Order: sequence, then C-alpha cells, then structure tokens
Amino acid sequence: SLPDLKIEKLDEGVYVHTSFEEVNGWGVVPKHGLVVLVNAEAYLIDTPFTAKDTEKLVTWFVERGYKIKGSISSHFHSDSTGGIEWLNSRSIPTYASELTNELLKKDGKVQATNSFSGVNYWLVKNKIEVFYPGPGHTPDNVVVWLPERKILFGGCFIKPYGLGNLGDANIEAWPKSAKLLKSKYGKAKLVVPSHSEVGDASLLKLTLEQAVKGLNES
Ligand SMILES: [Zn+2]
Ligand SMILES: [Zn+2]
Repeated sequence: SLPDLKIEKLDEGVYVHTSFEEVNGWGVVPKHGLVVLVNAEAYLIDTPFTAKDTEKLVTWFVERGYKIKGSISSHFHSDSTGGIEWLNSRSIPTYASELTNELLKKDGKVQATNSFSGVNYWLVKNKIEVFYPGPGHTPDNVVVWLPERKILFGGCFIKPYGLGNLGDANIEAWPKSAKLLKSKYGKAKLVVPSHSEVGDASLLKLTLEQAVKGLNES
C-alpha cells in the first residue's frame, strides 16, 4: 500500500507534488514535481508515476478553479512521464524535448504531444523556462526555471548526495553539464530535486561534485 499523493505549497504560485513508487532494492522512493500557477491556469512540471495520481493531481487543481494548460516532462523515465498517457487521453497538452520523445518512442511509450529542442525553451514566456544542460542522469534530462520566484526544478539531474540510478546515465558528460547548470542558475533561491528535499543553490555545487567523483571512479 503506497503512500498518498501529496500536494503542498512551496512559494507564491508554486506547489510541490509528491508521488511514490516501489522500486528494487530502494524500497518506496518519493518523486517530487511542481505545479505552477499562471493566474487561474496550472502547469504540471513532471507527472506522477501513475494515471491515478496524475488524475488526482489534475482534479485537485481543477476542483479549485484552475484549468490545466499543460505538462512538461523533464526526462523520459516513468517518474517524470507516467501521466502522459492519461493527460493525452484527456486532451491536456503534454510537452517533452525532442530527445525525450525519441527515447519514449524507442522504449514503446506514449510520447508527449508537443516537443521542442535547443538550449532554452519558453513553455510560458517570462514564467516557465526549460533549459538543457547536456547529458547527465539521462541523455535527455532538462530542468525548469521559474524566473519570477528564482525556483529551479532540477528533476533527476540534481543529485547532491549521490548520483542514483546510473543505467541510462552519461558519466563522461555529467560534470560538464553540471558545470554549465551551476553557471546558468547560481542565482537560484530554491532548487527542487526529484528524490530529496528542497535546497538552495548549493545543491548545484554538490551535484557537480558528485558528478566529478562518479566520473573519476569508473
Ligand atoms: Zn530518471
Ligand atoms: Zn528519478
């Protein structure tokens, strides 16, 4: 019996959603994403693992008057993409990078309806920016920056205490990607990782350090 979907306010117009899946031999692992409010409209930054929790997430905001305008998935893994099928089935616009959709397609998974590429992509102009630091955790990992709040959603790229699942990781590239991310967003007030607690800009340095260490021992 998995823990309940959790939704709580982080800052003005920004909620953290947490969903849980059993994965071996980790036990139960929490996964954090965001919901970002733009007036009376809501954007999902990552989806929960399941249709059911995606539905609960969507319904929570819909029942409070917010129309769901879209979701963005930060990488191809199920902890960021598990709700894309559901959201597509409800005609809610989904977004992923062109590299993320290619990895989904290749793995037999339903793709985001919209895609983008490049270093920077504005999902919402001046409000929600998507940045591609380069390969790290996965080949396609992106991050999401909220310039008005100085909040960076780092997803599974930000790994301040250890790199985590290396299966699809580019250990050779991660230091350079982590270096670029740090230099881009050292101004961040809050950095929100996927599987640990919210922190400040130091998580960027800690991630770089973890990436460097991981490269050296391989
Ligand atoms: Zn992942
Ligand atoms: Zn993850």
